[PDB]
Amino acid sequence: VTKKTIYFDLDNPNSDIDAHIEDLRMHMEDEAKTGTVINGEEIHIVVDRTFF
Amino acid sequence: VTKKTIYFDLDNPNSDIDAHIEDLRMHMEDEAKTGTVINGEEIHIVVDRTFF
Amino acid sequence: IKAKTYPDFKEFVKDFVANVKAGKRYDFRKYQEAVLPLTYSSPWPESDIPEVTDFNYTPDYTVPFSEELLYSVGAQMRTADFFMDLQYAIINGKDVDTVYCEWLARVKPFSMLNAKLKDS
Repeated sequence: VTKKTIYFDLDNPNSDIDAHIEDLRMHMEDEAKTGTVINGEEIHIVVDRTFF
Repeated sequence: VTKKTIYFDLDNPNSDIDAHIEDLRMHMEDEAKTGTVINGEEIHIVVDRTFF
Repeated sequence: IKAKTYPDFKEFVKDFVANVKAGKRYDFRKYQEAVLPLTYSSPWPESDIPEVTDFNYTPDYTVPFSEELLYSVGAQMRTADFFMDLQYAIINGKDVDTVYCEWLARVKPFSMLNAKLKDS
């Protein structure tokens, strides 16, 4: 499997953060492939100081 | 030890004060070296007239 | 236009028109809330306003209301629309004398901005 990296592009003022969060949820939903319902919002997002 | 000085750069409108306050918090939380958990919110900031 | 370079709106729009006269065009009607600081006395702009190279704006109404007014006195329009209509006037040959912002109170979605226009 290829690692999923999401570029938030927080430097520019016209980066749709909602789209990136939706990408994160959709990737956590589709790629699970466990055969059950997946709640993509039930995740830990651990970030460093610069990203925060 | 070495004294810590934090330059708020209040004259520059683009300086982000939240980062500086967070630096003030994390310096007291990291350099305490007391071996116990540390709350950096209690820091007793005393400020000169012009700085205020 | 770098972020928070101008300490107020009056000095912000002074070099916004000058940039437009130099051939620079701007478009921020889709991300309007991310570039306009609240209150006209705050440093302008809140975030850097990028340039555009495909500025093709044809409004549905006559942008120069009179020969010396961008809108009728008291007309309210979207703030991002004001800059586009102002840019339309400089492109067509109208010069800006004073931008009316003395007693205005709102910058976000709708604002009562006006400009006094001149020939050449």
